[PDB]
Amino acid sequence: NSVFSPDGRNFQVEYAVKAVENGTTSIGIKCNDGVVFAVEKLITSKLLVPQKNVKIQVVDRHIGCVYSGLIPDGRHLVNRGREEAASFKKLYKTPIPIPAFADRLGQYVQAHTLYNSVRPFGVSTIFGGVDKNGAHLYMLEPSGSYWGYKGAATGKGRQSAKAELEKLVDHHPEGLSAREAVKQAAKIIYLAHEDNKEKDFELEISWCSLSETNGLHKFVKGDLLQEAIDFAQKEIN
Amino acid sequence: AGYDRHITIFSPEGRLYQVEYAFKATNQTNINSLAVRGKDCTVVISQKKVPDKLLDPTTVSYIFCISRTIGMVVNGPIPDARNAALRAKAEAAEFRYKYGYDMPCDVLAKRMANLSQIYTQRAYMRPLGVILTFVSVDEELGPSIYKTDPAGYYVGYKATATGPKQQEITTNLENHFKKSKIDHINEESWEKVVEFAITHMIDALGTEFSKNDLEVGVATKDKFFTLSAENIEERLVAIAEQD
Amino acid sequence: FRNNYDGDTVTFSPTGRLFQVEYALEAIKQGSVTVGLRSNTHAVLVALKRNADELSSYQKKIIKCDEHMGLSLAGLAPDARVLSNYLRQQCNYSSLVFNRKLAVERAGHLLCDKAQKNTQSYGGRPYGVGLLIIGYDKSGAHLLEFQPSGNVTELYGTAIGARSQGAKTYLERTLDTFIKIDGNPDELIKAGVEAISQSLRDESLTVDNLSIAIVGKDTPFTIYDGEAVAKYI
Amino acid sequence: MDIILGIRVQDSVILASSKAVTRGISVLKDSDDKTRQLSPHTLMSFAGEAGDTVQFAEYIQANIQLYSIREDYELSPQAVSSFVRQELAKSIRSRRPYQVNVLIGGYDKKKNKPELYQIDYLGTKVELPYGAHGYSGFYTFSLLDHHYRPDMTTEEGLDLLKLCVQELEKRMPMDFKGVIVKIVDKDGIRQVDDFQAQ
Amino acid sequence: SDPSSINGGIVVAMTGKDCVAIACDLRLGSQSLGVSNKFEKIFHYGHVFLGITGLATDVTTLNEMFRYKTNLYKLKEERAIEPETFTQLVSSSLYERRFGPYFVGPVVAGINSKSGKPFIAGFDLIGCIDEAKDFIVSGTASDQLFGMCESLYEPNLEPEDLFETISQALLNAADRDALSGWGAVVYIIKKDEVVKRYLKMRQD
Amino acid sequence: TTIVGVKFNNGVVIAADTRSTQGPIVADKNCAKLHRISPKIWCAGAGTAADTEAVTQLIGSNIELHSLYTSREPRVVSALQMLKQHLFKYQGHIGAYLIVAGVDPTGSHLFSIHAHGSTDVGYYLSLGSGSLAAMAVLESHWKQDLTKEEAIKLASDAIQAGIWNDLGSGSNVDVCVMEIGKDAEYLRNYLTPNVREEKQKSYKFPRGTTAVLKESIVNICD
Amino acid sequence: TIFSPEGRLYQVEYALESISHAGTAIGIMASDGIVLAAERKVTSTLLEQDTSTEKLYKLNDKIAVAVAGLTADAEILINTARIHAQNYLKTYNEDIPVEILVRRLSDIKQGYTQHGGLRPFGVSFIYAGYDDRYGYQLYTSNPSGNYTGWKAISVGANTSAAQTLLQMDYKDDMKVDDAIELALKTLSKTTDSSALTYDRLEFATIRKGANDGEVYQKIFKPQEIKDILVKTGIT
Amino acid sequence: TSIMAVTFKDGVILGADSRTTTGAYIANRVTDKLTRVHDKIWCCRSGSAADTQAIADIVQYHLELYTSQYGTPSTETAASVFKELCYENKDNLTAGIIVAGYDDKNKGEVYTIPLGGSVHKLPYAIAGSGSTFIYGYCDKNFRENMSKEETVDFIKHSLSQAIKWDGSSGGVIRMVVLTAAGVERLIFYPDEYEQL
Amino acid sequence: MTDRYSFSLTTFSPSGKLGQIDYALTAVKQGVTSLGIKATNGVVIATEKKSSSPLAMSETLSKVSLLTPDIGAVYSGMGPDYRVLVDKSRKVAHTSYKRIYGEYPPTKLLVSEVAKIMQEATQSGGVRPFGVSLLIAGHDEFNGFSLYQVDPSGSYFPWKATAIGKGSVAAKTFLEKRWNDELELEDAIHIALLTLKESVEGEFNGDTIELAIIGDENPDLLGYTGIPTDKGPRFRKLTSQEINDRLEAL
Ligand SMILES: [Mg+2]
Ligand SMILES: [Mg+2]
Ligand SMILES: [Mg+2]
Ligand SMILES: [Mg+2]
Ligand SMILES: [Mg+2]
Ligand SMILES: [Mg+2]
Repeated sequence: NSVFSPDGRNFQVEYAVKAVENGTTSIGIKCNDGVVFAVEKLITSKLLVPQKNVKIQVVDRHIGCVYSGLIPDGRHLVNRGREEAASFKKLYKTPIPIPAFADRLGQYVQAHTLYNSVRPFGVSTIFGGVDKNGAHLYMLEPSGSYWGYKGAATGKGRQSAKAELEKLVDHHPEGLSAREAVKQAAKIIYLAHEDNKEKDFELEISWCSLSETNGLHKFVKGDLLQEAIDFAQKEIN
Repeated sequence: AGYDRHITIFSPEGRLYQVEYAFKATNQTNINSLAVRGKDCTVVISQKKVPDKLLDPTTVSYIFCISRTIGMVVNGPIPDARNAALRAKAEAAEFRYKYGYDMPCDVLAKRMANLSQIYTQRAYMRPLGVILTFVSVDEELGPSIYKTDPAGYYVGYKATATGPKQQEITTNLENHFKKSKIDHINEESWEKVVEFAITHMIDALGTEFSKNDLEVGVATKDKFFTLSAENIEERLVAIAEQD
Repeated sequence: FRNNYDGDTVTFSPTGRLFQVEYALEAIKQGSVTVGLRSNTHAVLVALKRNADELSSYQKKIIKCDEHMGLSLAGLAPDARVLSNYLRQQCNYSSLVFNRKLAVERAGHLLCDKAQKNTQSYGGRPYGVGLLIIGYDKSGAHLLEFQPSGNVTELYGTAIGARSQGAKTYLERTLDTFIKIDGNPDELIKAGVEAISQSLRDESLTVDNLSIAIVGKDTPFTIYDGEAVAKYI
Repeated sequence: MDIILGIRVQDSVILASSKAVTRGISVLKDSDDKTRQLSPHTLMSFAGEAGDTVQFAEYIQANIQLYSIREDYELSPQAVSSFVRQELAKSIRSRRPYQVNVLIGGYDKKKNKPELYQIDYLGTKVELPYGAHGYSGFYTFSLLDHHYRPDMTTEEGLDLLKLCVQELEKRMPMDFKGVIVKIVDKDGIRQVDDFQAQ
Repeated sequence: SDPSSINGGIVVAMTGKDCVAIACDLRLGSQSLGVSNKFEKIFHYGHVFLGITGLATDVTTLNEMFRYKTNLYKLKEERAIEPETFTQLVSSSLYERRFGPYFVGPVVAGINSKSGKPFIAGFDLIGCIDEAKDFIVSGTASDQLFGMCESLYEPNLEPEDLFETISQALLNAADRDALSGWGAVVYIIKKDEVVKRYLKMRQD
Repeated sequence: TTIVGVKFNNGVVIAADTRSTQGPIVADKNCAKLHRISPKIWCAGAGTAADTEAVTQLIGSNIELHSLYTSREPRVVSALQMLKQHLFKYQGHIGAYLIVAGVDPTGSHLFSIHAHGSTDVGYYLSLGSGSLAAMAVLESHWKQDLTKEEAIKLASDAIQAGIWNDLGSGSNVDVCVMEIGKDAEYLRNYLTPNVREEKQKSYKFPRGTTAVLKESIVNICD
Repeated sequence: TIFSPEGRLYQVEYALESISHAGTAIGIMASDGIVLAAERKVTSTLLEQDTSTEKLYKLNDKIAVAVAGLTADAEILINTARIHAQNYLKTYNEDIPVEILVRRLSDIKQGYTQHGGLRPFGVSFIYAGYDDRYGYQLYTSNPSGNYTGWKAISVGANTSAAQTLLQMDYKDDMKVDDAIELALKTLSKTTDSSALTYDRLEFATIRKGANDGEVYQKIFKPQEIKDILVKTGIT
Repeated sequence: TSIMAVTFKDGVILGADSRTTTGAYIANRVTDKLTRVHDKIWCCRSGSAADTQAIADIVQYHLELYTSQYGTPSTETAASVFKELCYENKDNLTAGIIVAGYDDKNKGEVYTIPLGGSVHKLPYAIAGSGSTFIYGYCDKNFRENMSKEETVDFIKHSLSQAIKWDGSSGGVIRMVVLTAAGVERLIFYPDEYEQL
Repeated sequence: MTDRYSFSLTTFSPSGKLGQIDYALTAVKQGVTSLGIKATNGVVIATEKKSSSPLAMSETLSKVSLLTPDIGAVYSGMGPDYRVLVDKSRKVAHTSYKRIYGEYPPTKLLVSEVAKIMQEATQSGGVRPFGVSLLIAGHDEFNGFSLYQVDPSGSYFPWKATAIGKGSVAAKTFLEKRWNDELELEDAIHIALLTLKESVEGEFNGDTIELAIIGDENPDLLGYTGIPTDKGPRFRKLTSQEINDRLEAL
């Protein structure tokens, strides 16, 4: 963990990434006024209750988080994010800006790569929301590295998702609506499922849009969820 | 795998391998940077590389605003870089609160070097794989460059450069300062000192830069600020005429 | 790959694996089988108890957590005591402070987070016990599966322990029938006792073998042992 | 209130301590021995606040007994008294101070002299030919200023003590039920069992 | 009542030609009741002299503290503490107990063995240094001591004369204080020798 | 105590009387109330004497260390910030009232500090029981852009106001001048207007006057 | 701190091994005094003899130690020992009895032997002291925390040799002047150098104080050693 | 003490008198009571000078840190930091603070934090011992969206009355103007404002 | 968060060696030569400013440091370890001495304090020894002039003259030949300059050499006047020019 290799690398962090790669694929898409998050839920058995193993987590009221890798580690990171967001709001009154929040997670994750007594986190987290000056999407690696994104993907299906995400940035250089990106998120998740086809899956979408959700994090459900599923099923063939 | 390569204890040769390895980490981003002093300014230039097209270019930076007056460019991985940024910021605020004046560039440098020295000596801390370049126009010392490494070493520079192709740029600058015989760049506007820096990076690395290939930080009397793509594009045009 | 990488819970393997956690998972498979399943009105726990000797008592597998919640254990038993104690406290806190019955889902989240901290601390060890948690709350009947890795999933039914794969295939088959056993406790218990049968290279299951627990709409979580389970064999 | 006298003659130190224990309106006991033997040749008498009085004596007694066994040696009266002063000096600035005044009577073997030490609760120490704590001093000090000689025998000192106790029985407003009288000399510590009507 | 008034006592120090003098009474009382005729209030550590007035438990405790500290000083420095240095040590030791002070009025007297210069100082209970070159007074008859010294004193007295002046100042200040007296002791200090004289005075 | 601090065109001056008292009694007829925080930053105190002397030495020592740590001359605002933060922490129980004055690389400074930890800036200040007498002089004669010579006069006059009219103050005037270019100059007993008149008589005693009970030589060595 | 299958403490044995390479120190106890002599580790002409003490240290007025091992470790222990003596003086108004001070130090050493996982102090001590219970006393202590009493003893290099020579010529009715002579003879015979010169020695006595009834610690100045090196006949 | 802050068309103006007393003695007749905690966030202090200086010093620290990590703080953020300190330490502080600031989004803002540690957002605010005499005058003469020169007049007249009646208030009248244009220090003298 | 090395990282090996101390000493051997020479009326400490780049400004890095007004230090080994030791020594001079006795520590006692800080890095859990050797030169009223060496083990020795680091063995020889007890300070500076010329590769001038003395008081360097019993610091770092003046008459 606190061990540099002779060529300056951190093998433990690199191994933690392998745990991420191993996980379900999750994505985030930035639109002209909000953000969309989507995740693939592997249906191990018919015994799992549909819609009832929620993977996407809210932090404060305006931030959504999705992650791929060791799920428990993601929860540990979100708990911390929530403490860090409550603390910020307590002192400064305003809810935490997204870059501010990103760094809070960033420093916390990095800290877990400094000491021999701890392991790095076994997740990559895609997160963001709407603040005082626009929409923000982030992705945070086990090393504590994070940058802003137009689109982001992690997990097993990350390569095909990135390919689809790269295509969207090229066809829509002037924006892309929240209502559109929700559809597109359903599509990209479906395409990325190609790799994990041996088992069935369930799609979870959530969004935080200035005009569509009033800058608050909301789960996509009902008619909007079904319509996106349709689009994905119809465009897969 | 012997202990003397895993923690910061001495090897029989008297070396600290974890420190040596931390110096290698500094280059893993493949970014070069350089700093020059003007007559009444200090300029840092660092390459900006945005390989992924999914990345938001605006959030990719290795230049930090530490205080109103001090700026810092980092050569190293971003997670360690941001760790050093945060602390320097915290240290800079605390100095002002306790001692009533703005933390000087060299003093913040010394302080951060002292923190680095500790990781050199205590077993449970790893060094940070970064090299910190601190710039400002000090109220007492004038334009200033001070640079700290994973060993806890720091010194002041007339000019300096850091990264994989560090040496090319160093020898370029060394050669210039032999001619001018002075230890700065004789120019009034920071605008022309930014130009000099960009020019001598181009020559030393043999590469042309667009507005998106660069990152500029400028420190003048009582402000340190970074240039936008457009402030840089204007600089690139200015050099193109004559050169 | 397996060599220098299972010393503690604080080391990743080059594959991305945490071996101490996978070894703690192996303590479950060693443990005696137990089954859980639910309809809309009730949730049921059925456990095969194991005796270490013919003169000994069959050791208990079902712990009550609140009037609306309880769990069955498979793996290291002392660990289940530690985890049910914490769960009893979380239930208690929720009643006393908020006058609210703790949601079964939150109980899941809480056990997950506790298990997790022991997959990242040096000098600690992961929990070596699997748990099946049943409850009736403000959204009806619930069943959970807890793994010492921290993974907690909500299911209609499941089984964990030795040879448990039999009962799990059975429930996966019987799904559509048992989910609808509403307003009939004794039929759902029957569907659970019949489910634990598919996991027996052992024998007949006697009146000491057997341990059943039920919770639902107008039934507080209760434990049936010995004499009181006779009518289900 | 409580009577605590000490007189140092030529070959011994004599301690006299009142026998009454009074709580409010009742004399609860009239045979109380306000003394702890610290070592074979060192005796300590005490007076003050109800509980702390015995608690302090027994604490000191434990410590000195520990020292004796550790070193297989008896501390000089001077060293014991210095220890005691330090404990009271510490106590005076503690959360709840010991409110105990003491006399330390000892026979030093290395020197072959008797020694008397007066120490109040503040940790004020002084070596004296004769001493007292509380009000008893206001009567006895003038008497001993007159009648005391440095060369007096143990028997002479007992007569002088008897003269002090008579004065206190005559002039003191409270009934202290007489004294228990103890002698400390080169042969150790012995109690005069007859003094009440001797 | 007042901790500095419980036991009583006085200390005075003066400087003369190539000498210093330090004097104290011998009383230890407990309010009105005189307890001890033999309570000396002056101590020394090498060639440095320290008198202390105030609560007697603190007088004793502080002597033991400064013995302790000067002893350790000598082992480390391989020389005896000098007047000026000791003064600084007394001061910081007192201020260290700022909100729980020793109820004392220390007085330091001595000759610097290197410079041959006579030195006296005084303190308040929290260690504020009184740096007079002529005389320092302390105790329950300090008012009376100030008056005596301010009249009787003159610079550069020869040891034998300084002895008379300091003895007279003490004796007569003591006799106007109900809490002071009962015997007196006077030290005359020269670079080479120190003479100690017990005075004859009213025993009331 | 009377302490004043006066600004002039190229620096700052501070002055004080030389009397310490234990209530009505005068203990030192010529003490020094002017203290050094660092070479060019000086200090005067009223209130608990031990407190002003200590807080001055503690902040003095820490300022020295700070200067060494930073390779810079100490600044008046640093002494100010540290003193005020320390005094505040102790909620007023460190009875230190100070006029701190000096020169540093940023110019010249004059500040007051009160025991509870509040500070103020000004061109002329006074503290102590002679405070009001001195302020009356300062308000009568202060003008903008005093010369060094004028500034010493005005400060010295203000201390005299306190020496003559306030019973808490007396004896001599000490002054410290801190000009921006130069070393600080400490003028001890700058004025001595209170010389004791020769006494009418000599009180030197005929030897043998005092009765001696016994005598012995005291041992110093080992 | 751990035990070996033999019932030995590795780190202690290795600390004692370290000590056997340090310069020899010798203590000899006579009826009217005590001698402490020790050899400085092969130095240089440029070492300041006058202001140096690497082997002989004063603990209080009546007790001293001769050191063998890590000097920096010794200074740690000496300093605490110095404090322990002053605590005792403050508590009892009597100078600490020699054994009590030795036991205390020995216990601090025993501590590092039994818990805390810190390296023991690489130090051996010879204590020379006087008190009014046992008169002149000589004690030894080592990194294990064991201590023993002696009439003559050595620590550091060649203790095997030095002890046999002392056993041979020591007799209970010796005066201090005879004990001085023995100590120097023994060092000279066990040295690993051409000659035992003054610049390589530290010497101290604890005598009955010239003429008094008091006890005096004489730490020999460089010149005084050169004098006593001729008197005894080694020049 | 007489202190006030007033929002107008272009931003916000802080005003204060210059007198500090201990009892009936004026310890300082030229105090600067207008305290900067950020470029364009200022405050006026009332109550214990020790307490409010220590508070102002900590807030300035918090906002400097804030600006290094997250940019420029809103006036609301500044007010929140003050309230946090004042509320959480109410049993050891006598501190009444008026916060006033400017940014391009929210324009001119005023917050008052009285003894208890409560926060109040207001069009204008008055505080200090001298303020009690101007409640009538201010309520009758304040309007929204006043011009700069009008606002300077409103403060000048208001504080002159406060100074006129309260012996604790007095000296010069200081002001700070806070607009997109920048920061402006105003000072008015007795010879002027007394004649109003 | 929290140390997992609560044990000594310096332990005894089967032969009695303390490995980490041994290795730290090797780190000192590789370090640039420094030296000290004691005269009758002063002490001189000198070293070479081995610059890491000609683009660095060598004045911004001082190898010679004032510890107290009458005490200075120079080192060989790891610079960063020196820097922090100097901070700790400056502080300990105040907290353990000046704040107690109102004066600055004498040289042997301050040296003793530094040695304790270094001994502790040799025994405490989770740390390595300091990779440096210091030379501490100072004056005090009662001990006169002194010079001390302090090693990574925490051991110190008083020296008439010594050299540490790279060419220490040759320089120690060169000093035994040249040194006597009648040397004035100017003579000692001259010997210091000569001794250092054998050790130095490139240019040998006042810009590449660092030299300080413990001389007499410089009342001019004090910063104030009017107190006659304060005469100023005896520590004084020689300037580039002052060094060059003594190389022309070399
Ligand atoms: Mg990815
Ligand atoms: Mg480390
Ligand atoms: Mg580590
Ligand atoms: Mg008095
Ligand atoms: Mg009298
Ligand atoms: Mg008014």
